[PDB]
Amino acid sequence: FTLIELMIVVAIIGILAAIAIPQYQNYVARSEGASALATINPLKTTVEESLSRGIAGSKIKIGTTASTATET
Amino acid sequence: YVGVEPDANKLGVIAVAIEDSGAGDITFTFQTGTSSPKNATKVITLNRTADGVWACKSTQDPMFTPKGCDN
Repeated sequence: FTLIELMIVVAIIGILAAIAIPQYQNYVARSEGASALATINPLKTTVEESLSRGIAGSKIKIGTTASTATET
Repeated sequence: YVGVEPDANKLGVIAVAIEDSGAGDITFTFQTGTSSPKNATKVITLNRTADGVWACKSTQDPMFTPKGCDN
């Protein structure tokens, strides 16, 4: 092992560092907003259809309970 | 008998109330739970006078009122 060998390794370590890391939280925030909008968008169909069929607005709830003829 | 049940149309019930003099009306009252909120509890009345004149009166919104029925 020579000192030139180790100094070249140190220089290449420094060069391999310093790689600029761009902003990434904006991408995550935008994806979260898109996911939320895509999650709550189909619920417009449920509310509108239930209101069209006469189901009371107070009877339109959120859950996995089996919807009856009066509750959705 | 008219041949249909009062609740034959699920939107609302139908009531026929004709007096002996010939005056009467035929009403269609939308029922809550089976009709849209805009039309709920609204009545479409086919009033008949003792002289045999038929008229249609509706309590719905003017935009939703069908043609030929006054609002």
